[PDB]
Amino acid sequence: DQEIKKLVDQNFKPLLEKYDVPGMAVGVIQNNKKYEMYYGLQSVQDKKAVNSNTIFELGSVSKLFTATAGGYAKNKGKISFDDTPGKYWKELKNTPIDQVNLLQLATYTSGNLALQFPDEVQTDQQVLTFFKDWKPKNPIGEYRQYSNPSIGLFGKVVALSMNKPFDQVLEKTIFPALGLKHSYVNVPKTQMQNYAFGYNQENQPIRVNPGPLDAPAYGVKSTLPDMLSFIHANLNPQKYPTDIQRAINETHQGRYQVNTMYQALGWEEFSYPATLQTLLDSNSEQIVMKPNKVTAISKEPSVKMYHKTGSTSGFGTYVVFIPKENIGLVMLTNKRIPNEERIKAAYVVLNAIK
Ligand SMILES: *[B@]([O])([C]N1[C]=C(C2=[C]S[C]=[C]2)N=N1)OP([O])([O])=O
Repeated sequence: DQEIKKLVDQNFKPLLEKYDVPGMAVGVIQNNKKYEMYYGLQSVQDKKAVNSNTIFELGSVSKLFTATAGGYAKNKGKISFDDTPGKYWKELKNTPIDQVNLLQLATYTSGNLALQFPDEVQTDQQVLTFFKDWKPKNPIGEYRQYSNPSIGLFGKVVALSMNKPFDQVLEKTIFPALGLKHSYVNVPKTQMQNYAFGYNQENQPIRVNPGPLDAPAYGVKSTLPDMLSFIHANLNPQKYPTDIQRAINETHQGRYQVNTMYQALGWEEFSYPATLQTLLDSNSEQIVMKPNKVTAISKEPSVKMYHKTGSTSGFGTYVVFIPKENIGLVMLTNKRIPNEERIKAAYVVLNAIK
């Protein structure tokens, strides 16, 4: 038990000197006990320490909240995953994108959506026009290409289905249901002093810029204690209201496989125990940047683990949990470090406990 601080100090702390990272928060949850380790500074210029109030940008870990919101809407009957976006976004009815179902948008298999929108797309009108003018390339449902606009559109449709803007879906419904007290799409005036600076590869202070459908794709900010509560909810959904319990369980169901990686809703899913290289290969150039033909799930793993990475220009995130061991880990940094280093450090810590 005294083990956990020592393991995090051994495996995470050296990454600060190695990549010149100003600040880091590492959390472990084991048998419903939380451990919070804080290193360095939230702000270099203000000499302000990382602490339990420090707000970090989650980047792509935001996609897990979008997935949870989708699972909540589905199990309340507001949407079906067999529906197409035109059923909710009326101006997309009978357009080519209206042949793609909500699951295919959520799990990046439209067959023609890249990582980013084109830089030129900024306004609400430019976003609509982009989806109106969309045409298929690969057969729909057959090719995974990891995509912000794909899950972004899924998020916008989930919001329309609940008759609230996406920011209010998370801040008024999903975050309260999960018992999160300091998680935001928009950080309010009263919390700006707790919002860390991110640092770019020149160690210049930076925060995420507004972008098209940013909120559902990479737009959430949170604290270490909130993210440990979120991992707690994913490990122990029974303790939570029926609505959010079903939502969470919906995010754990694998939909297809790309070799050893199973794509669930937001979460990446693996057979446990997974080899280090299985976890590293999940975020290789091949999987993250290029199209990959999917297979149906053949081996449905009895014992599963889940992870997700997140990056903004100034922040790095990693979350992993293993239901069978009742254990999980959160890493938040205010400078990006390679995905490899995040996954490897978490692997050694979680394999040395129990
Ligand atoms: B998500 O946050 C996807 N992602 C990364 C970026 C980016 C990093 S630096 C400039 C832009 N934009 N969207 O993280 P990932 O799944 O790649 O870990």
